[PDB]
Amino acid sequence: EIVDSFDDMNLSESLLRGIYAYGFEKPSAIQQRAILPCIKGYDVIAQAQSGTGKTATFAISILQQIELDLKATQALVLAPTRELAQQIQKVVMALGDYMGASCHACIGGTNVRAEVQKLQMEAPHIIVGTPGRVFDMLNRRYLSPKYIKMFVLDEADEMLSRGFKDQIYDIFQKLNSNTQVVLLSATMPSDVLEVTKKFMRDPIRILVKKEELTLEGIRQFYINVEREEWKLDTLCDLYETLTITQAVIFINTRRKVDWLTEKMHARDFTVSAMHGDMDQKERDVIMREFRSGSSRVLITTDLLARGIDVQQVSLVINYDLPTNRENYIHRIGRGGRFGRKGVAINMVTEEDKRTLRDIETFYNTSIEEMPLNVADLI
RNA sequence: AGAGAGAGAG
Ligand SMILES: COc1ccc([C@@]23Oc4cc(OC)cc(OC)c4[C@]2(O)[C@H](O)[C@H](C(=O)N(C)C)[C@H]3c2ccccc2)cc1
Ligand SMILES: Nc1ncnc2c1ncn2[C@@H]1O[C@H](COP(=O)(O)OP(=O)(O)NP(=O)(O)O)[C@@H](O)[C@H]1O
Ligand SMILES: [Mg+2]
Repeated sequence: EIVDSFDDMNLSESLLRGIYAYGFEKPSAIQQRAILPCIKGYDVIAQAQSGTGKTATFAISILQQIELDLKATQALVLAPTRELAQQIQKVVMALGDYMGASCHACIGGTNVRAEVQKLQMEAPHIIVGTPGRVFDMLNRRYLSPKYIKMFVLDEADEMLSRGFKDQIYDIFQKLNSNTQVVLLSATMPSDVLEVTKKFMRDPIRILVKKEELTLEGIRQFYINVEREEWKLDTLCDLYETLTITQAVIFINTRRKVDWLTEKMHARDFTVSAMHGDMDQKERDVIMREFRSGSSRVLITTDLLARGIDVQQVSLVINYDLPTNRENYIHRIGRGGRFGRKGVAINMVTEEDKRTLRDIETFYNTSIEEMPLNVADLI
């Protein structure tokens, strides 16, 4: 079961070289548990707390299985958003730096002609993509399922949700029967675990009790606002705390992201906005500026709730409380990456603290009123 | 279911 060193995982020498060149020294808890079953070829359901290294868990496993002399697509990774798929593609490339493995990002919003040209020239070893564009390229037969032996759903419970399950099933239908299936997520509700019985062969389940999901290093607070109409002034009062670090402010609708961004611009606050109705070129610019520290404060929808890794984020503001319990863990998990200290602030009206209490009891976690000392916890 | 949030091309 447990293996506490990358040197003890029978990895290729050049793969191990890429891990160490990337900055990793010891495998995290989930890497100690899940990499070997995945490399062995078992179907695996791998759950672990936010920010504990689930990407490299499947990235290392995929890279170790690739036949580099076989110029065909051998592994397919799906993610719910374009920004996450792009982030994963970069991690795979960095860990495979000394291997000569090809990994291509297959996502909506990018130039179709250029991608078709590339795919027809050479079949990448690894595809990381979003379901729409991947299915499109399968349908056009510019991607071939012929040699795909590994199929990974990151954020798997979102990939099996109401809007994604049919998309995943249409892709799975084009895959060979013997394809290995690996699922990863911070959250794995029992209804999701049930449906995995339809397409996974007695998988290895590496699970986490929901009452043990919250990270000790992320202090959760609430701010009484009483009325929705005072949230704007409360956020502006927090601004100089938001900019100590980098902060993400979560909003439940695209429309309100635009509303809040303009209100804060009108008061001369420097903030960036992010949601799915922006052009992909706009989305890429905003994400790049945030990753580089050029912009410190991001107002966004749940587009960025899952998987996005920006080490410098240590503050998450739930301006709107999430209507999905599982989504709460993902949102606050944008801070406190890989053991770092983080803070989550929930802005709660009267009608809201009913929801906050349900969150508290779901995760067996206590969310106290925000202290005046909070700028020092950043 | 739907809404919300995402998720091909044109
Ligand atoms: C012929 O090749 C196709 C390729 C993709 C699609 C789609 O991909 C997207 C992606 C989207 O990002 C904005 C929007 C969208 O529609 C608004 C679509 C779709 O057209 C539509 O929603 C499809 C869907 O889920 N249906 C029918 C219940 C979806 C889909 C994705 C993956 C696998 C199957 C289907 C449709 C056809
Ligand atoms: N073994 C490791 N040693 C050091 N840093 C690591 C290691 N594994 C992962 N990390 C870093 O930890 C951060 C979080 O990794 P990531 O793969 O995004 O976690 P995650 O479990 O997928 N988070 P999430 O999807 O939001 O639940 C990244 O900055 C990684 O580079
Ligand atoms: Mg992740």
